[PDB]
Amino acid sequence: NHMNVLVIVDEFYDNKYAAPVTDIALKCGLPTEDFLHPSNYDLLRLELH
Amino acid sequence: NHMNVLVIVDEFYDNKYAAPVTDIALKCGLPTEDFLHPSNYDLLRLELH
Amino acid sequence: SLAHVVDQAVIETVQDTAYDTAYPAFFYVVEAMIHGFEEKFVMNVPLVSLCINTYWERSGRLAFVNSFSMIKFICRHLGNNAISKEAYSMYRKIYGELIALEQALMRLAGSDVVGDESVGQYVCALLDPNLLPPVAYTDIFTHLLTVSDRAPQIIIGNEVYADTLAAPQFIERVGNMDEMAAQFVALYGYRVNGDHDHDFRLHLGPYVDEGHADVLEKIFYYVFLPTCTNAHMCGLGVDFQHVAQTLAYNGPAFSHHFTRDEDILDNLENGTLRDLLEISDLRPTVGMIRDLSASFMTCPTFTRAVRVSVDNDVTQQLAPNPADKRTEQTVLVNGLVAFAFSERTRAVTQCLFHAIPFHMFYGDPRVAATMHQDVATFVMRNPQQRAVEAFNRPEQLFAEYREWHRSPMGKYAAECLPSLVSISGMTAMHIKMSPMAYIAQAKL
Amino acid sequence: AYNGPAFSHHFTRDEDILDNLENGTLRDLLEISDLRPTVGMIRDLSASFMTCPTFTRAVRVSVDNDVTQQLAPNPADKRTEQTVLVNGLVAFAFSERTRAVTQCLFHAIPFHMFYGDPRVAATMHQDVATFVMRNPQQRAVEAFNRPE
Amino acid sequence: SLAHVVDQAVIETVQDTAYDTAYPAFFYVVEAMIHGFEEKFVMNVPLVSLCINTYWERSGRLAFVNSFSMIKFICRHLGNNAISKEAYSMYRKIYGELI
Amino acid sequence: MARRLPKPTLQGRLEADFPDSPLLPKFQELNQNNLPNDVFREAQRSYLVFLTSQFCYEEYVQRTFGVPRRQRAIDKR
Amino acid sequence: MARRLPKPTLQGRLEADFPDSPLLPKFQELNQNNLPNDVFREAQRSYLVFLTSQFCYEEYVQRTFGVPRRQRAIDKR
Repeated sequence: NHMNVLVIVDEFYDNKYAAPVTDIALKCGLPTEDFLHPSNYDLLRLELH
Repeated sequence: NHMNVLVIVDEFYDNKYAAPVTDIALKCGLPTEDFLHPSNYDLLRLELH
Repeated sequence: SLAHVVDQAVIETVQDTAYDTAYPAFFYVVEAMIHGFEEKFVMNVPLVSLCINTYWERSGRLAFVNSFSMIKFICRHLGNNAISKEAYSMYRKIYGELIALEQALMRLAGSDVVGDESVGQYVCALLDPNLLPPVAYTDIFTHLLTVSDRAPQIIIGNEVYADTLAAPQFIERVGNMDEMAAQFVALYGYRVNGDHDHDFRLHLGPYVDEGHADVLEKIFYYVFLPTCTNAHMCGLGVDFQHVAQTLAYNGPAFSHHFTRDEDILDNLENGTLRDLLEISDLRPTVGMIRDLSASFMTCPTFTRAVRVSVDNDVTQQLAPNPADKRTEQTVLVNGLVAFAFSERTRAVTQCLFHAIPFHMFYGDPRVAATMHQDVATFVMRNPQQRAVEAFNRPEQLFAEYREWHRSPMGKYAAECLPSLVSISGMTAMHIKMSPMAYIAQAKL
Repeated sequence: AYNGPAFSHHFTRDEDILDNLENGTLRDLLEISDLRPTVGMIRDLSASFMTCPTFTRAVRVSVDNDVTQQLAPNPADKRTEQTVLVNGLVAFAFSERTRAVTQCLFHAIPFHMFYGDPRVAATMHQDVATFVMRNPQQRAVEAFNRPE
Repeated sequence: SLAHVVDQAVIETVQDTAYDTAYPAFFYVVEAMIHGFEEKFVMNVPLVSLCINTYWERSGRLAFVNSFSMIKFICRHLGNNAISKEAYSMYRKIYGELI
Repeated sequence: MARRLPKPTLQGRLEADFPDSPLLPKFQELNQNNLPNDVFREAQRSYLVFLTSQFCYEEYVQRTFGVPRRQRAIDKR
Repeated sequence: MARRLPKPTLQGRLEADFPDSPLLPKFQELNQNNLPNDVFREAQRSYLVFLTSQFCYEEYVQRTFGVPRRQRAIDKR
């Protein structure tokens, strides 16, 4: 609602704990063979296209 | 008919909306392999001599 | 058949400017203050000439790499005598390379057209005018509302914006500086007697149609700078009235006694301005700082953020969801992106500036952790966020999926080499993966 | 000629120009280049106005081809033709700061295959430039479109 | 069996002059007053001296590459101690190339 | 939810002490009808910013006019 | 005459100015007579340009000629 970006940055970064990580953050950090190894079934489940 | 060149430039370039491109201006764009490919049969039809 | 005008040594020069832990913050404030107008920069030509001269001779580096408009200004005029001749060449090679990549993309674009419009819009995201560059000082938004066929909805806070006719009721134009001579007091009284919180109004100067359309600014912000810095830059918010209270409440500014041409550091009273000048190691004359004080009338009140949301082209539009037919983006209004600050610099600089995370190239944990204590304690208490891909930015500002530049772009740019072949690779990744773009690829 | 320092008989020949030049095209034109010529040099340039020719023109020379290449059904196909620019010069691309100064005195004529260039002719005319901005595929020199 | 008289550096110089954004426009006025007459170049030589000299000093680039007549006149009429040798060698080698 | 930034440290009450200028009588017009004294000094500071910037812009406009012909014809003789 | 480039920015009043040129009485031969104001003013400015250019070429002609042997022979004593 409000225009002020100062409080936008502050209230998101005021008090934080263990922080979420997205899917493609981990889809871009693995090498080829470790990705294609069948121990990351999550990532191979969600890269169909 | 009239001698002044500035009128000739401005009257041609003032309100033109479209750009026609000639034959050889399209022939010089293409590489050899696509030029011989039969997708382009309009341009290839007129390279007889 | 592109040949790179630019050279490797100038890219190493830009890289050395990118990792400068002694970057002069006063020049950075001046950069924030002109904000990309021709007339405002002709207000301040001899100051920035002194700035570039002294920073180029004192160490082998140049400032003002950051903002594109200051680059185009320095390339366009002044030059010649005031700055050193070698320091002009870096800027010339940057601007020439930015020109040459455009004809490279145009040659990769086809000569043939679908209908009236050109097909380079479908081939390259850079050539595509639906995309917007991050820093906006000219009114790109109304122009994009005109030219874009597919519905370009603009979000300002709560309020949508989709009609050109709404341009008075949602946008306040900034008048030209000579014209606003009657309305200076009405511009100023809005600060005291108007609330800028939940304003929903955007104060913007006039757009300029001059040349090169939009391709150059896009290739400069999205190709050259993320490569040359390893993408270590963040968005900046500026509190302008505090900057005016620094410069204008100065002792020589009141002074009938103190002359036009003297060293301000001889006769300053102790303050944040003196400390900024000494850390920035540059003695300015009084008339320069009075010009920078005079520029406050026309410059805007505060920084803002804007969401741009444009429907896809007809090649890739197919989706079961209406919300997934449309691709979303951010534009920073009256703010500027940022190299890393020094730790000593953030003691007086914090009263002027604040951090903004932005899209993947311009959202960085180290620079934003430099600007705030909260971001610093966050990144310290959680070091895994130190990489660009993991770092969590607000939903109020940022979303990874609904964008043009995703995470692997930034991951490529972080470990990117300063070679110009990497410039070519960064350019080559911008192909839209469209069916007719595959024809364009099959040609070459 | 109309400058004033070149006008006044009282002012000395050898002296620099910019100590007395008033706001106008000479101040901007020299301030772009930061060139200080002496006043009598500008006087000798002002002396050129006697045999200074009139406006630039375009003249088309149409000749028959070679006699080895003479064979054709059409006699008009035999001629090959070329347009020579009379009293005019060829030039590089202008700056945009210098455009507002040079616009008073100079105008573009794209007339030859090597000399018909979009980035150079785009600076000189706003019409050519806006035409380029509307469809950017004109930026090719081979596809660039000139008056008939 | 030709041997070239111009090296790659002077071609780089001329290419740089081509791609100059800040080419001094006042030179064109000079060219407009010259317009390919011998006698008027002999009249206006102490101005083209200063023009060539100052643009050679401000950048490594050189001036007056536009018309053949100007380069012909600079190769012919100068021949003096005053104009810098390095600038003169460029025009000399270009005319030697055409020869 | 309005916490923008604090003031950068500067000299207190400089314009009351140091100058005697044309800015002083226009400064005399300013009044404190409602606001607290610290907020009054803040708005006073912004108003002094506004006045000094007015004056510097006017001096620049005076500089922009340049040099006339007839004055040079008078004195340079 | 159909389309001309716009007139270059120049300072005016070079005719009625303080410096006095010997060409000025011959310039008094031209009169408005038929013409409107602005046309005649710019036409007479162009005519003064032609006069000053003629004067410059005449002075250059007199300048170029050289120095006689007899004057340098008198320059002994």
